[PDB]
Amino acid sequence: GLDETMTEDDIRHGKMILQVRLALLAPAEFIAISLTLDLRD
Amino acid sequence: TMVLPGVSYNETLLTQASNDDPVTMPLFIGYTPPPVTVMQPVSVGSLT
Repeated sequence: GLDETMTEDDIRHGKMILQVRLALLAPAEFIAISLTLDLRD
Repeated sequence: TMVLPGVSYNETLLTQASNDDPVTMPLFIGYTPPPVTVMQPVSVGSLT
């Protein structure tokens, strides 16, 4: 945008600027097991 | 520097089970009727 990336100085420097966002996945490498008997009488 | 999945086994438990109440238990504290100790309480199944 106008002053979201750029300014008139970069308009008169002819820059054409954008901000690129991305959120990230992750692989599931390790196995943190916990057990619970849960008496059930 | 590396590492395996680490499957991480564990478990849990149970057992409140404690119940006894040996307050209602009597103790016969006599002499020996004429090879026991002179000192120890001895449980009794029966008179038989």
